[PDB]
Amino acid sequence: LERSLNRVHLLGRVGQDPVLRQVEGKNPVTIFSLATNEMWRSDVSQKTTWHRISVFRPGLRDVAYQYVKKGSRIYLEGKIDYGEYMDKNNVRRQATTIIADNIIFL
Amino acid sequence: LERSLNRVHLLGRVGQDPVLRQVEGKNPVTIFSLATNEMWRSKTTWHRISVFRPGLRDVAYQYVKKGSRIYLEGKIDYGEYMDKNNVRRQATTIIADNIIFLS
Amino acid sequence: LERSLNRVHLLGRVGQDPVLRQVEGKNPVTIFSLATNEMWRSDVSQKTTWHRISVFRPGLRDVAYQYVKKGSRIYLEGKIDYGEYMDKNNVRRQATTIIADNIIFL
Amino acid sequence: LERSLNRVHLLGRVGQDPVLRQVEGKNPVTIFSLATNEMWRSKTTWHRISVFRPGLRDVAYQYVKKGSRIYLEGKIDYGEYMDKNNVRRQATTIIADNIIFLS
Repeated sequence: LERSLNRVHLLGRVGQDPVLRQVEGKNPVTIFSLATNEMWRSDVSQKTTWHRISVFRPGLRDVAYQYVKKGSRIYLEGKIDYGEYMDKNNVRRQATTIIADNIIFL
Repeated sequence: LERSLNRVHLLGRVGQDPVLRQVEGKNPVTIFSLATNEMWRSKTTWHRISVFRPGLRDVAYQYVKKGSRIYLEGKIDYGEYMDKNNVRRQATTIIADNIIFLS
Repeated sequence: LERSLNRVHLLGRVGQDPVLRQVEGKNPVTIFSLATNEMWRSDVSQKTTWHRISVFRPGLRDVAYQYVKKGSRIYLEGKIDYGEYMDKNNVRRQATTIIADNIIFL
Repeated sequence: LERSLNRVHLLGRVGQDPVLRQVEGKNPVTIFSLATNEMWRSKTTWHRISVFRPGLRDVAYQYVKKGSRIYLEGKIDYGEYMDKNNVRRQATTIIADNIIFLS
């Protein structure tokens, strides 16, 4: 009955060296953060936004983990997943971009 | 200086009828939610949208109604704030483009 | 050694009812055209561009062929293929967007 | 009025060192070609880019050099003209965004 789209194109510099996350015994992730900048025209006034990148999928997890280093420019595509975790009845965010593709610019 | 990309493309159903909010003293924003959802072989994602753009916010107030199918493009903002010495997120996609599927 | 990208996101109204192209005995295509508009800010002055859409792939060819009608709003993704055909030694264009995906907005 | 999308995203190697051209009497454009290519299991596509934008064209003249890897976004223009009572195409992607991969 219906298709939706949740797509994110991000191109920026990696802020830190990636961490292989294997807490307790769940399905593993490669976590890194990407820096995106933004100058405002309303004038050269800027801002820098930090994206928590998560790499699920057996293909890209390992390749992201060994080759992505701090300072690398990366292009990627993924989907916005808000990390909706409960606390005391209600909920709050732990948002990630979950990667489907990275092109390394080198 | 170093060029970046921060683009989200969304297409889904509007979940709520838009609310006119105002950041700080004066800064007009229209806010709604949009559902997108994806299916596995054994999840609805709700996104808050902020249309701060001088004219796009007016149009989206006038014409975005709950359950509408919309296409939009924007940039992600994690909206980090301290509720009480504790970092939190108020993540929003600030919409720049917006193609409305109705008449 | 290297990845490139040739991607096109087009959202617009279909100009004519699609034609199943099977000239002589080649691999079949579903051809339709999409209308994209463009207002210029430099002021409400407009322009309308016509895209020759081509649908290869056994999945989408038939589905594009039966369901896409004149006047339908369609969203699609494809790649720019210039129809480089020779004449008398040199070459000229017959450009198509070759579709990989259509979302019908209904 | 009816909103549309006409967006191309390209990433490839620049094939030629940019030429400063001028449409009609006065309208500055920088033009280069970009190769993208895709591989089948048994093709280079050459695109002409026009940067007409007041400042982006200057930057791209200064800094686009042959063989550079570039990322760009633009809108397709089929450039239809009559050479002699016969319709022809001069297809170009008019670039709006342009993220340069060098220093």
